[PDB]
Amino acid sequence: HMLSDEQMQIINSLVEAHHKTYDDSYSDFVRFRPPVRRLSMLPHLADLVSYSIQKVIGFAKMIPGFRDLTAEDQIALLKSSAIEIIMLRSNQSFSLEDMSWSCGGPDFKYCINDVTKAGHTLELLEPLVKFQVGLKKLKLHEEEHVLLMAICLLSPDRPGVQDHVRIEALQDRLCDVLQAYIRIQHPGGRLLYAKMIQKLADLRSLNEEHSKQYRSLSFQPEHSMQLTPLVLEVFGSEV
Amino acid sequence: HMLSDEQMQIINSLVEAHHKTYDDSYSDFVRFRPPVRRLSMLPHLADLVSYSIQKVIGFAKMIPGFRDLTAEDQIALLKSSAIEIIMLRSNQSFSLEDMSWSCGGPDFKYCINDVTKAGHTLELLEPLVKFQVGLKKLKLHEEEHVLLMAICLLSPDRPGVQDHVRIEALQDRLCDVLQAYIRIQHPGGRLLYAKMIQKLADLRSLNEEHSKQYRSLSFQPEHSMQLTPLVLEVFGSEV
Amino acid sequence: KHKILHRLLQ
Amino acid sequence: KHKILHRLLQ
Ligand SMILES: CCC(CC)(c1ccc(OCC(=O)NO)c(C)c1)c1ccc(OC[C@@H](O)C(C)(C)C)c(C)c1
Ligand SMILES: CCC(CC)(c1ccc(OCC(=O)NO)c(C)c1)c1ccc(OC[C@@H](O)C(C)(C)C)c(C)c1
Repeated sequence: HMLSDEQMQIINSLVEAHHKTYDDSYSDFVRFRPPVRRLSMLPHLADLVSYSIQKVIGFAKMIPGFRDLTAEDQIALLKSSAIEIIMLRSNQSFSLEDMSWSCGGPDFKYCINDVTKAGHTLELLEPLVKFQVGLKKLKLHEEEHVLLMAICLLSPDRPGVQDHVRIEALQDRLCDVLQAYIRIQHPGGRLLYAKMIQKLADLRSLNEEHSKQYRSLSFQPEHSMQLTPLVLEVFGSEV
Repeated sequence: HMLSDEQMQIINSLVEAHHKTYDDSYSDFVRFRPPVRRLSMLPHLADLVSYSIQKVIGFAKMIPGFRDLTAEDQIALLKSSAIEIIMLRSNQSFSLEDMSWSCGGPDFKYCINDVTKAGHTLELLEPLVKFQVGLKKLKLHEEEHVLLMAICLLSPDRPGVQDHVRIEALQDRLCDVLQAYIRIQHPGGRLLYAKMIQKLADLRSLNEEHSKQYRSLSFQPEHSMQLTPLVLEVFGSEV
Repeated sequence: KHKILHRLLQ
Repeated sequence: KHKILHRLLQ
């Protein structure tokens, strides 16, 4: 069997949107408040995360069907999935040799200890690193990686989602594409799809744990004041 | 004539509070989002200003009588005078040779053009530089400079001020101290006091113009998102 | 309010 | 709200 046009156009659109919103040179990191090794890494990681949110939004607006939803639904999907999309795109810089994220220079090489200095515990970081490694091992093609992100961001089962029917249809179509592609263009990817869908489940638990820890941080003004206006908006609960 | 104890203790308290909240090495500037020469200087100047607000608050809490006021009054005084206090403390780094503010390295040497890249017009910057130069020329002693800042921050004629009577008394006492000191310890300072009080009037106009221009900036989310949570709170109108 | 997100979503 | 200012004013 083979893939159809309006199915391959979807893959080309997503791949191009990812390239348009993911800087391989990481040349914007020098513009963030510098990293410093109470919670010394918060300023830098807050800027890193704020900047990633902007990228995720740019990516989302290019997912076919996303721009047609209501602003309320677009926001509901972004706010509830943003951290999961960030965690997925960060895998691109994850390294199985040092279990860290390397983004250009040694200054921008994040260890599990660095995130700790941003207010997080191993309760989150442990499962997170485990997730990164598991995903890194699936050796996804750029096409599957980008499809996984679009499928994640287009989940109708998120709090605040209104037009659950139209979003269910957009995500179903993205799922077919991923299934067809793995079956046709990924030699040895017999069990891949199920393992990918499994990764979305893992993300739900990480999202849940990240939200708790973030809530704790946002309730302490000496820490929340270190965050950016975009981070406070997206991770805030003032919907 | 000579100065009394509880009048000299006031001067020692203010001078010490200023030293405790004003870093002569400017070693914290490297922690701000780096300067970049639409509104390229906004990230850096927003961090500079956010950091100065924190210093002004630290200074205010050490002004005798300030910590006893109501939280509402302390906040009302801080929000309405913060920019004026920032402008006064920045004169310490102002240079009459280059009409710029020099804070350590060449990276942290601010020109009137830099502020322009933070969203401001000559409508403000012109009077501002003129103010800086006029004040720089008064060649104030550290004692008068610090007294001028405390007198400015303890002005009862600010919107939101409730206990206008107690604040009027705190500022009157600070004014006597400044008058006595100039008369007793400042050879040639016959006309100084009036020129200093004149500088507070000038600050009112700068504050007024700065507020307009800031309001314009805060209404555009692509710009307000570059600000910090503390700057948004202090310069915001959500009292 | 989400004014930043609205602006960014164009 | 001024939660940051309150915190900073101790
Ligand atoms: C340092 C590791 C990580 C991992 C997902 C990250 C985020 C974005 C990244 O960039 C990838 C990319 O494409 N960007 O456009 C890269 C490489 C890594 C992270 C960062 C901050 C964190 O904690 C942060 C949050 O909890 C706060 C600061 C409170 C909001 C947590 C829990 C994890
Ligand atoms: C670059 C000059 C200046 C002058 C008062 C400044 C502020 C604080 C400083 O540090 C002195 C000190 O002791 N700090 O603790 C120094 C040396 C200079 C400034 C900076 C930003 C500005 O515009 C900024 C605001 O309008 C925004 C960004 C929107 C809030 C304006 C109009 C002026």
